[PDB]
Amino acid sequence: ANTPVNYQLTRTANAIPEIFVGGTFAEIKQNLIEWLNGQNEFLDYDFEGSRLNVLCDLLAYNTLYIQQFGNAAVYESFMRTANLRSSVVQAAQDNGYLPTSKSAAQTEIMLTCTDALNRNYITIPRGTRFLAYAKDTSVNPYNFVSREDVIAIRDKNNQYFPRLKLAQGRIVRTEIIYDKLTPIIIYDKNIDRNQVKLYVDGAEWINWTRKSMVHAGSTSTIYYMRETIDGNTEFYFGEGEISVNASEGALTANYIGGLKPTQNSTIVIEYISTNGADANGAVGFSYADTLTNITVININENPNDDPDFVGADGGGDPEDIERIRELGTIKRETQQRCVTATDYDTFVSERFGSIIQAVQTFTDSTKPGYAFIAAKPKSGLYLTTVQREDIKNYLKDYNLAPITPSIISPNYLFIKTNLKVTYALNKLQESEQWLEGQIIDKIDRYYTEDVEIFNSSFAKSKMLTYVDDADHSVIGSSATIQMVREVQNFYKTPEAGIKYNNQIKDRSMESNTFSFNSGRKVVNPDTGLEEDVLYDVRIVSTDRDSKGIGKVIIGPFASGDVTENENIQPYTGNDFNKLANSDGRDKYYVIGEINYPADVIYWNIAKINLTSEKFEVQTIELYSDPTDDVIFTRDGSLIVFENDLRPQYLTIDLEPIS
Amino acid sequence: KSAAQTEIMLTCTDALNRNYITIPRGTRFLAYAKDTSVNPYNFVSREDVIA
Repeated sequence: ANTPVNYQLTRTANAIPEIFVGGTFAEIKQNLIEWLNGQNEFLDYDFEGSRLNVLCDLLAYNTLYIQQFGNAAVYESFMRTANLRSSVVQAAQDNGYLPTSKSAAQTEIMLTCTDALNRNYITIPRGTRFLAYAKDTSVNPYNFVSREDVIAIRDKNNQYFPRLKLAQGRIVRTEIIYDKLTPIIIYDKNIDRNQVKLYVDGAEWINWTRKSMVHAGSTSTIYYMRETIDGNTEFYFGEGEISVNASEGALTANYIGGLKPTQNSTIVIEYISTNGADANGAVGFSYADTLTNITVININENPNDDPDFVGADGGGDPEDIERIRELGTIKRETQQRCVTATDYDTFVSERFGSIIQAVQTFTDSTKPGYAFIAAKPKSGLYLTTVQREDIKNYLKDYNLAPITPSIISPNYLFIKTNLKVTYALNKLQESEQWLEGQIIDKIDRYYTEDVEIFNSSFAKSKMLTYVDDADHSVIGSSATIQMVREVQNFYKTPEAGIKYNNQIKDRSMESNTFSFNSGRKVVNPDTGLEEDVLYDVRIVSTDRDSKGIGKVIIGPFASGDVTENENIQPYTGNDFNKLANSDGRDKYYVIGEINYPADVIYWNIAKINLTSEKFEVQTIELYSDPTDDVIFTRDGSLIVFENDLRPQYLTIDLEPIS
Repeated sequence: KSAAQTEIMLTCTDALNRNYITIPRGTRFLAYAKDTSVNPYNFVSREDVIA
């Protein structure tokens, strides 16, 4: 049982050559005090004689003074032992992967605008800026600028919408005369290397490195980045044989490194510094820069709706040492082109790393040719379809040819909770309400501290610890969870059904109430025709049955709603839970069945023959209460904290106490 | 000399309609001495109180 051993594994989890380890001074002396002892020159001198002792005592002080220099450098010297972050990037940058500066809040708009000139084609030139208030705050909009040129066909009726996508900040372009001996610094903070583009005289060069990088451009066009230890970015390009080497495709051969400069190739670069990570979820937009003859009659948010979405994107801290540290090793491991699934993990982690807290690369053995991806928008659970499309194509750049990237947000276990938390009034002068605003931070803290990381077993209580930890003037804290999944088809279970991975109490399997259109007719004075009647139902589990099974009981039905079949009967069992309706309609059918041990849950509404369309809503939320304390996750099913988008899943009651 | 001391209850509507306002320690009130309104005698909230 557990782990038997033969002298197994190696050297803890990770190398500590540990001659380097800083020890306690006294011990350091204690070691060294021995050192001077046994020294052939004198075996006589007693060190515990306080006279020599303090003298030797001093040697250690310097020796300790000097050691942490010698030791820390090693931690520094070796990535993943590097304690300095600007260290970490260096080896990472060296490994062929860099962390980036905060990455502009980005979005798309379509806007319908009439040109006053009625020309066939207007362009939106790159660099028109728009304003967006951050969510719920109009005090200031966040400026953001047209990413690139875009033109639009004038539709007939003369009004036509262009569409374009938007990153946040201001276009900031600077020309520089290049010179042989000189650094090329941008001292700009809020810079992000991903929105950095430049022009040598004329044509654009790309840092090969995550811009294009496979095109006929022959690599003569190129340059690099680097991070000044200061925190500002300096430019770099390869000098001399800037292409691979020698003669290559040219018949004349000789040597070209470019950028002599003398004055040649005056370098003009163009970039956006940004306020980002603060701008996420900026919904209200403005058209903040006018053009000749173009007038936006409407700017309408979010083409191709998710439908659940927020304003902009992006931003970023930028920096985290933990996600960055090991990571580049995989990029150090992998080549540029992404090959391995985790190579697709780490590669995706490069670009939209600030978009994605966690990305799950996997194959679905069913569909080959598709790279199946489960990622965290980290602002939310759902990358807007353009993002999905966006990184996809960009990702798709690095990939095996027949392979296709396929990104889907996996299903998400939802933890539906009412919280009961007590505090002493007197104990806190601070505004009660804001306390709730406090805890509501510290709740996701645990998540971000834990749950999204591994998507392992989830501890309710352990979560409640930190929210307990919040005010310390909180007297007590309580909560109750309802494990919640969302369903895409009310009508038919997914083939495999649905499983909780987690034991639930019998009969504690619930669902959402929802109306149902019933063909029967309603008329009321002044109402007139009134279509027909519709009432609501919900999905009900019957009791546990022997062999841990249950049959899915449909919501209550009025008489004549469902054509009665000799096969299908009103379940009309004693047990099954029932909502209380004004109808008193007692017709209940089995639409399907479950078993509690397997946690697997199936039904089909084809069973009851009831028409899909006589239901109004396509998706229903799923309610259940796991009998077990902690929540287990397996695959693609992860508990997560999104309160803002889905507050009804998170509720907190506040108990004032004197 | 030991400050003239009293208690008040006062009914006050919060414009904000928050559940609990405090009266922070140190809000000052005026009281005319008996029969003389020429000057009130300032006096101050002794301590915080919430309602």
